Amino acid sequence: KPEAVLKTKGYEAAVKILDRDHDRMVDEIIKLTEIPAPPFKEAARAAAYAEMLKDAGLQDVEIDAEGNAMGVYRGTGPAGGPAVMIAAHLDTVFPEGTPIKVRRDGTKLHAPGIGDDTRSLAVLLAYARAMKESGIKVKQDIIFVGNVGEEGSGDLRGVRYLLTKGKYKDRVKSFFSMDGTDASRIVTGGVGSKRYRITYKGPGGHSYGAFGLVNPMVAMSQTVVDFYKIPAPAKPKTTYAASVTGGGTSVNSIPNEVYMEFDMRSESPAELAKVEQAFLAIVQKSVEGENAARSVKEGPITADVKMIGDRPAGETAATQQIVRNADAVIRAKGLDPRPSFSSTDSNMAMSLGIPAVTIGSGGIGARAHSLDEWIDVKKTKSLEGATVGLGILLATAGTQ
Amino acid sequence: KPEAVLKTKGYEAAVKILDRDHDRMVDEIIKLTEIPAPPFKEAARAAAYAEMLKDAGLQDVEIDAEGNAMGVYRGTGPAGGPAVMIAAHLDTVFPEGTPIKVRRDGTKLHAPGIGDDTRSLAVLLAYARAMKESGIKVKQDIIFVGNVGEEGSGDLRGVRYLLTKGKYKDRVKSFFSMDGTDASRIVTGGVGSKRYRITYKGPGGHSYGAFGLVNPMVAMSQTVVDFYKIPAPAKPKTTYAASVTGGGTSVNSIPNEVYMEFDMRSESPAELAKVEQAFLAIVQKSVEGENAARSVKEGPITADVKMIGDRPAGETAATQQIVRNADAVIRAKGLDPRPSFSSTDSNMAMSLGIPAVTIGSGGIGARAHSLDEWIDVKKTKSLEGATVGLGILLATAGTQ
Ligand SMILES: [Zn+2]
Ligand SMILES: [Zn+2]
Ligand SMILES: [Zn+2]
Ligand SMILES: [Zn+2]
Ligand SMILES: [Zn+2]
Ligand SMILES: [Zn+2]
Ligand SMILES: [Zn+2]
Ligand SMILES: [Zn+2]
Ligand SMILES: [Zn+2]
Ligand SMILES: [Zn+2]
Ligand SMILES: [Zn+2]
Ligand SMILES: [Zn+2]
Ligand SMILES: [Zn+2]
Ligand SMILES: [Zn+2]
Ligand SMILES: [Zn+2]
Ligand SMILES: [Zn+2]
Ligand SMILES: [Zn+2]
Ligand SMILES: [Zn+2]
Ligand SMILES: [Zn+2]
Ligand SMILES: [Zn+2]
Ligand SMILES: [Zn+2]
Ligand SMILES: [Zn+2]
Ligand SMILES: [Zn+2]
Ligand SMILES: [Zn+2]
Ligand SMILES: [Zn+2]
Ligand SMILES: [Zn+2]
Ligand SMILES: [Zn+2]
Ligand SMILES: [Zn+2]
Repeated sequence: KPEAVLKTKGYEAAVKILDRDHDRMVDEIIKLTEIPAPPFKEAARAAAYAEMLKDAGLQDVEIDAEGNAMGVYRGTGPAGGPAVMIAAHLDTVFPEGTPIKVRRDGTKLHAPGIGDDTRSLAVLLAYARAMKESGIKVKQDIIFVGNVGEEGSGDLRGVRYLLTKGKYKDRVKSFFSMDGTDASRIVTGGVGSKRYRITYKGPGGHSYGAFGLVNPMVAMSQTVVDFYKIPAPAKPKTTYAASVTGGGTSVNSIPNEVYMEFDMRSESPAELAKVEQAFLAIVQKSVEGENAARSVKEGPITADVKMIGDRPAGETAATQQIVRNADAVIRAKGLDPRPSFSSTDSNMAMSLGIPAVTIGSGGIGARAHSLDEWIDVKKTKSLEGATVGLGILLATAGTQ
Repeated sequence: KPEAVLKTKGYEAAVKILDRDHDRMVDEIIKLTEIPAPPFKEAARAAAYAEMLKDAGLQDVEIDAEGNAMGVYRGTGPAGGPAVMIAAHLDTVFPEGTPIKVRRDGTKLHAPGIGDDTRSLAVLLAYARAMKESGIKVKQDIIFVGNVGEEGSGDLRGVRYLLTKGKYKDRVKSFFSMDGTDASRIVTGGVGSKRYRITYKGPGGHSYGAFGLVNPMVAMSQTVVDFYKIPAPAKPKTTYAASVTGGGTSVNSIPNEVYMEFDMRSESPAELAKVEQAFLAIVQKSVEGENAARSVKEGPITADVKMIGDRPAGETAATQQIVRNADAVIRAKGLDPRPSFSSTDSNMAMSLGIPAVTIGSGGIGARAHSLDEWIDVKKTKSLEGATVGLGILLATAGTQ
């Protein structure tokens, strides 16, 4: 049984070290938070995190070609065998120039990205330190990762490299992402994203003299009209939107270039592919329809299909052992397990058939993805919450 | 017969002064061209033109409340009786900051706005001077006008004030506009313009979480689609266009404000009114359709109808004496009169039932409304062309 790892002497010893060095964990949250990591600019924080991973006594600490920082907690099994990966992303949503200095408010700490996801970075370091000092022996290797590109336009570039090209691509059989502070969350589902900018081009000309020629504005408008007739099931939740538009010079001219940006989301990879294929077909039919309705004698309407966002959809079945481990540990810790869909790093592992769950770092936090982000490092709740992820991790890797 | 004015000694004497002082006319083209008059910024050129109007010996030289500069060549009839107005607009299409210095190329002069319409301003000054010095007596008063707001967003604000609010609005029974250099043109028809920016507003929200709410992008798109199914007769030529669009923040959000700009033009005021009314109904129907298809629980879609352009349509019958005068004189000068529709200052007078024709200043010019604009002030062709407008003007006012 998974929750039995909570009654092992190794875990209880490791929790005492988390208790003893909780003051160190908070210092490392502040140190890493004040190293800003905007999207595609995580190199500075990755270097600092890499130093802290080897400071925790991990093996083979390195930074891969993508920018992820890794460390190995070697298990008792054969080298190169099945392993557990647990990651917390280095990047934040805040762009370069955002002033990040931690502000203390009694037991609260205010700083952009302090809970998403910098706290999880330090909680993983505390896991590695406490496990090694207490002499915990795991059956499978554990790869502690500070990955890049989880937020915004990063589009999971970090976990994609780890799981399709990196050293551990063939060894990760259980993937964890520690994202957020809610230690009762169990993200078992991944909401996918497909986003395009369609640029419609045409010959142009005078609105009066060249009237009758094809107008790319109409083909774009016709796209939106058919777009919002695509069936979207309530469950699995499937959504879409026409969100950004632009183009044209003046009312004196027929436009020669206009653009519309589209959003498509779904909990189901099958439903997301249905919408994407219908959207791409609607784009083609809308261009053909405009070239039939008006004159192409000066050149036809053309459409440039550019993908501007891609995140896979997926799910870990509730019967998978990794979910049963997370459910059992969270129950035994007195919390209510919250299985949910979301858009996290685990989306990548789910799309590859790898059992994956996204978990929380513990304690209290709020106002993520905003400048008012803050966490509560009150020891009783911050420590007890941080002990949850360790139990899930040790139950999954297996202890001896 | 109208062309008989060309054989009167007053006209023949006045033409010799135009010949003698053609070197002065060219200097005034250059001087006035280098005084930039962007739309709504004609005050500097209007002040200089007013000074040149009194230099020609005209009466009651003043600048009205709209900014037009006018002067009166008093006729032999009773004061306050029917009068002839001849105007050349001060403004050009080139915005403030456009470097305007005349560049000589033999007999060519290169400068933005030099032929449209600065040359016509100087040609009118030369008419008044040559008429006064040769002692020509006209039966009707002639109001020489340097009017404002003929190009772009001016929307005929100058002639609109002159003929609906100014001192002479009830005395002008024949209107001329000298616009362009083609002395064989006879603009007897006015193409009307109706232009709107429709701003669609909505509640907005997250594209995923708030999916199902109304989207103003869809109402706008549906408007454009039905817009291009409006019947547009080939003759009288009626056109429309969806030309400018914008709005939206990111693919993560349902837009809360988008806009589309529409163009509608016709040679017929009735056909233009049909399209405008059908357009306004399509806008409303599209808002009602979008508020029925999706949820208004956060607020409905609304549409702000803002007119951004208005120019009336009209026509001067070819049987009108003002057209017979222009046709006969242009023939007698060895040219083929080319009657045409266009969008000039005469649109206003046609709209008010005033006989109106737009004529040219003579000579050679090209590349109007562009930075490569130039004219050829080669005396033989520039003088003979400038004599055409004088003949039309004197035949219409009547000489004694
Ligand atoms: Zn015990
Ligand atoms: Zn301590
Ligand atoms: Zn300290
Ligand atoms: Zn260190
Ligand atoms: Zn890359
Ligand atoms: Zn930089
Ligand atoms: Zn985040
Ligand atoms: Zn995060
Ligand atoms: Zn044209
Ligand atoms: Zn505009
Ligand atoms: Zn062509
Ligand atoms: Zn994305
Ligand atoms: Zn559960
Ligand atoms: Zn429950
Ligand atoms: Zn409970
Ligand atoms: Zn000189
Ligand atoms: Zn002067
Ligand atoms: Zn005004
Ligand atoms: Zn200024
Ligand atoms: Zn003009
Ligand atoms: Zn013009
Ligand atoms: Zn939301
Ligand atoms: Zn026609
Ligand atoms: Zn965008
Ligand atoms: Zn509300
Ligand atoms: Zn206009
Ligand atoms: Zn107007
Ligand atoms: Zn007609």
